[PDB]
Amino acid sequence: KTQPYDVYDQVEFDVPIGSRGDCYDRYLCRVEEMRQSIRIISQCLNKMPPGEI
Amino acid sequence: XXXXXXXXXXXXXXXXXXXXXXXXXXGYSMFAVGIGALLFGYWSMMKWNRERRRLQIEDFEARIALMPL
Repeated sequence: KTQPYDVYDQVEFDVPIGSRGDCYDRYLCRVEEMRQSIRIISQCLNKMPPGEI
Repeated sequence: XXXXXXXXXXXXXXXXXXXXXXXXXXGYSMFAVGIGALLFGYWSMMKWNRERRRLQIEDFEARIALMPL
């Protein structure tokens, strides 16, 4: 969200942040990353301008 | 004519959908079947032990009846 690399902020991102610094909540956010990652891949399929490689 | 990779989304695969939901068990209803099986369990078992008593006294009666033994 802070530093764009190649066409960012235009794609909708969801970042999971917990509360406790234990191993379980540090695992839950990784699965929550995985469920909120297809949103980016679907938006990548939605926006594809044909041109140079 | 230029031919490149075409874009297709259609249904968008549904971005983050919950699949985990409460099924079969509710909470209080499971205890009615759980403890209900226990109360049915003891009542069925103890009636057989009362039927065992019919055999029990009759088994020991054979020893009393047999004196030439």
